[PDB]
Amino acid sequence: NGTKKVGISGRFGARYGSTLRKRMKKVLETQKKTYECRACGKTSVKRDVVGIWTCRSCKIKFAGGAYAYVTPAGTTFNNMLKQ
Amino acid sequence: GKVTRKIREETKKLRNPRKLSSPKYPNFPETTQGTVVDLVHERGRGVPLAHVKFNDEIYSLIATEGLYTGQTIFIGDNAPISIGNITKLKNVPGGMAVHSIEYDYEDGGCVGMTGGAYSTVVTHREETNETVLGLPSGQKKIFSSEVRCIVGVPSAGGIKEKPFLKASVAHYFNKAHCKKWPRVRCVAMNPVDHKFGGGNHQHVGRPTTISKRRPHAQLMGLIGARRTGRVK
RNA sequence: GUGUAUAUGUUACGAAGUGUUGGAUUGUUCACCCGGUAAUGAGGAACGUGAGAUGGGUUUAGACCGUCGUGAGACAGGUU
RNA sequence: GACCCUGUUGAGCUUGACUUUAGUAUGUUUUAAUAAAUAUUC
RNA sequence: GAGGCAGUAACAAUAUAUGUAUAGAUAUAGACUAGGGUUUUCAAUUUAUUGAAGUGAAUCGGUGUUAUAUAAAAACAAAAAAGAUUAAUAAUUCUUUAUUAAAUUAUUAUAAGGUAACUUGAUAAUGACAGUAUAUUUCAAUAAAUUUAAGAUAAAUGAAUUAAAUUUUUAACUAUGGAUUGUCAUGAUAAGAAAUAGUUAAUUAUAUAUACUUGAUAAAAAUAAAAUAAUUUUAACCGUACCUAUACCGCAUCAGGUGUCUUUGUAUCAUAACAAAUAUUUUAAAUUAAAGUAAGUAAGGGAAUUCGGCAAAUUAGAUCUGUAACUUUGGGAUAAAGAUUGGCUCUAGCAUGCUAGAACUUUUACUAUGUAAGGAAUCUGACUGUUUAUUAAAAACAUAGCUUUUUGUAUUUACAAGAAGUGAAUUCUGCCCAGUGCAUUUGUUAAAGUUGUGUAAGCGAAUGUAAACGGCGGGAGUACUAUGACUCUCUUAAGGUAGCCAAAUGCCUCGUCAUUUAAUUGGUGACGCGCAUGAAUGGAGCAACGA
RNA sequence: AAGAUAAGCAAGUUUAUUGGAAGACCAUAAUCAUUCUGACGUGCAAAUCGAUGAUUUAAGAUGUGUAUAGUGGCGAAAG
Ligand SMILES: [Mg+2]
Ligand SMILES: [Mg+2]
Ligand SMILES: [Mg+2]
Ligand SMILES: [Mg+2]
Ligand SMILES: [Mg+2]
Ligand SMILES: [Mg+2]
Ligand SMILES: [Mg+2]
Ligand SMILES: [Mg+2]
Ligand SMILES: [Mg+2]
Ligand SMILES: [Mg+2]
Ligand SMILES: [Mg+2]
Ligand SMILES: [Mg+2]
Ligand SMILES: [Mg+2]
Ligand SMILES: [Mg+2]
Ligand SMILES: [Mg+2]
Ligand SMILES: [Mg+2]
Ligand SMILES: [Mg+2]
Ligand SMILES: [Mg+2]
Ligand SMILES: [Mg+2]
Ligand SMILES: [Mg+2]
Ligand SMILES: [Mg+2]
Ligand SMILES: [Mg+2]
Ligand SMILES: [Mg+2]
Ligand SMILES: [Mg+2]
Ligand SMILES: [Mg+2]
Ligand SMILES: [Mg+2]
Ligand SMILES: [Mg+2]
Ligand SMILES: [Mg+2]
Ligand SMILES: [Mg+2]
Ligand SMILES: [Mg+2]
Ligand SMILES: [Mg+2]
Ligand SMILES: [Mg+2]
Ligand SMILES: [Mg+2]
Ligand SMILES: [Mg+2]
Ligand SMILES: [Mg+2]
Ligand SMILES: [Mg+2]
Ligand SMILES: [Mg+2]
Ligand SMILES: [Mg+2]
Ligand SMILES: [Mg+2]
Ligand SMILES: [Mg+2]
Ligand SMILES: [Mg+2]
Ligand SMILES: [Mg+2]
Ligand SMILES: [Zn+2]
Repeated sequence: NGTKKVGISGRFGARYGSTLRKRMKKVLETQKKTYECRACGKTSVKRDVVGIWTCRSCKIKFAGGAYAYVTPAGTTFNNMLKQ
Repeated sequence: GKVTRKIREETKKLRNPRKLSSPKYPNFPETTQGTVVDLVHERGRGVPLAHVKFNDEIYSLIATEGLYTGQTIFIGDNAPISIGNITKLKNVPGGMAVHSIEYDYEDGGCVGMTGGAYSTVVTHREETNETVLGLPSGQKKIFSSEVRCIVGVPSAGGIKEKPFLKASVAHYFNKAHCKKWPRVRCVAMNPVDHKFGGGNHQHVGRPTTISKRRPHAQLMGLIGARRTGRVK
């Protein structure tokens, strides 16, 4: 609450530039977020390794992207298989 | 002079070369069914591997995009095409994404190994039984059919989004990948160690474009360039 | 002596007894201002004096800019 | 004597100094037999 | 082999009339490994010389397994502790109570019980694996009480000081149940909460449970069975003394260097300092030199000394008010600037040892030890980091960021693997392919072979390429004086655009104007025909940071 | 700094707590070598001593084992 527009990138302090800290705020928001489990339906999916997403309740691992749970190039190739 | 850095790095690779996995899938005559067991992580590479189980035998494979533990996949020359299945090349329609292509039949796999990089199919030619693929590098290569491949985009996403904002982040990258880091520019060196070295100011004094005609120890700089500079 | 009425000067002869002292800028010697007094005179002694001192410049090996040389490199051109 | 000069005395380094060489590119000759097609000379 | 200088420089030098004692003085101390090898202990003769004696293992090390074709006395692995003895060894000798393995004896269950989790002789398990933060207070230690003992005071003291021992519910799972409930924090549940009944355990601080950082996800191999009692000239080979700095290495009894662990009391954040414990140690003079190496104090003036405030001095802990220009909106900031602080006797809160307020009193209170001088500007490097062991710590190197190039037959597979230049962010990156290089494509030129004849790459020519090496002129007239928007003209590959300056880059030069001072070759702000400024051989720019 | 809870005002927005991220700030033991151009300079010493300084959870410090040899090796680059 204490920060006006920096957000999660306030740990870096007053270094590395201005636009380098903008690029950190996009990625670090989607990494630390928790998501819904596709199997059990609960919101407990977290990331622990690059490319591995696992749930706390049902304990089932999912493959995925580096920093997001789903990839924008990953979802377009699901639509063309549905037709 | 002395032996420079480039030749001294290659002979350091003969004393202790780098080690990786090279994962390949088996060959089976008819369509079988297998189950995904677990997902792991290796030292050098970024893309996670997967352990599948065909006929009570556990192999290793590159994980596709949507894959969870306990799912069932099929392997064969005539399997149905969906996410994670492995079929022949002639069955897939034009426009999809495949990520392990063997050059010849009954081989493990050659093309599309890393994470985030995929290829596309552009056509089929019923005369001479050939299909043209679109490589990730951007070049159209003509492939013979009857090779088998896996359907889908590989995992691990776009790693190149966030930068190494610190120097310490790039230290652990090059150390795991067995490369030399940090690197010193060749202008700072004395003229024993490198051809560009020495002088009163830091400058080159020689043209940096070097032909490929010359012998192996003379190759440095931009080797055999067709063009140099910003286009626009 | 005088183009010496007094005051204030200027020139010449004898004379080395005693004085000739404070600061801003520059590595300075030289230079030029402020303040003062009876008057900030010119010089020598291995261009007095480093087993008396200090080490600012000049003058080994690090490094930067400018000019010359295709290059290693150079400069009584400027810096640390 | 490290500065300076002489010696038909040396060494590290560069290059459009003189003389050459590892590597590499391209010819010719050596290359399993068989049948057929095509071209060039007579 | 032996002189002068020369008995000169340079080093060592505690008190007692009677003593195996009473005092003074300096230094923390003790164990495993690497190195040393008899220095250990005793006797005799004067840190010496000779002579004897001394090292005891089924459970303490090695001998065993391996680190992806010779590797571990700190990784892995069958098993013990007290209490005494010798001039010197003691988890090894002796007494007492235990444990492991192998060979021979005596005896025998082949399954019961619970709805369930599970209980009893009734096999097939593992060695085996990052870092940080918080919450538990297990032990242990303090504190209190009690019981035996000790040492001192001219006196006095509700009974002081020292030693030994005795004491001070939670997590999973099962059965009913049908919708709520927890932690210092994040929560958990129709894939069954609270509440009941029950079955397992509670890992001893190098532990348990959670959370957090990562393009780093955190070794190998040898290795397994079980009930009760008994026996043994059954358990091989090697090392077990002593020293941790006057018993190692530096030619030495050298102010240097050398892996790990343990160590008592006061100490209201700690630190610093002092005291315990333990080990060493014997005898010249003195109110008096000069000049040295250290430590102190100073009337009046306050940088006038000097290349330069070099050396020294001032500030400082904690509580309460208060806080600017600038900015990359995070910072600047502990900015700057003020006020308070002892001792004793009480009052008031609840969390019970911490915090506010009040009265009395004095040659007034963090200051024994420890503990930031502050502000305003300019040049250069973005930052944390590294470097010439022994004259250079920096503006040099590195770094993320930006850009160019080669490879689709990689034990590895283009978000990959090799080769180069600039150097965070913001804003920009102008013109030239004539020269030298680089790439692509259709006149001259060797040998060998065939009766004889013919055929190579390369060089040359054409087309692209400057974030490849590099380069980016001069003269004449023309609107009271003055200047030249405008015009003419030699050539060339193109004739320095956006910007910036007597700057770390300007010879003449101590350039011209303003300002800073009593006075300036210094500093800052403006001017430009720039000896010889200028765009990734990067130009312009300062917020944060700087021995 | 994220994350979380309450009390106000009325899609939101002020105030107070809890929490403990960062190549953030400061000290002891340990480490290094800026200044006095201090001491010593046939020295304690073939590079030492004193005061003053810089440094802190990491691109750190250190024991042992295996690999790299002289026209050769290693190098955050000073020959
Ligand atoms: Mg250099
Ligand atoms: Mg060379
Ligand atoms: Mg440069
Ligand atoms: Mg003279
Ligand atoms: Mg003289
Ligand atoms: Mg002298
Ligand atoms: Mg003299
Ligand atoms: Mg000097
Ligand atoms: Mg040049
Ligand atoms: Mg010079
Ligand atoms: Mg001659
Ligand atoms: Mg020679
Ligand atoms: Mg003496
Ligand atoms: Mg003896
Ligand atoms: Mg003993
Ligand atoms: Mg004993
Ligand atoms: Mg012993
Ligand atoms: Mg012993
Ligand atoms: Mg030792
Ligand atoms: Mg010693
Ligand atoms: Mg005296
Ligand atoms: Mg005084
Ligand atoms: Mg006074
Ligand atoms: Mg002065
Ligand atoms: Mg003076
Ligand atoms: Mg000082
Ligand atoms: Mg008071
Ligand atoms: Mg720096
Ligand atoms: Mg040095
Ligand atoms: Mg430094
Ligand atoms: Mg130094
Ligand atoms: Mg640099
Ligand atoms: Mg930049
Ligand atoms: Mg050209
Ligand atoms: Mg062009
Ligand atoms: Mg111009
Ligand atoms: Mg400038
Ligand atoms: Mg002036
Ligand atoms: Mg820090
Ligand atoms: Mg000195
Ligand atoms: Mg050898
Ligand atoms: Mg040099
Ligand atoms: Zn789930």
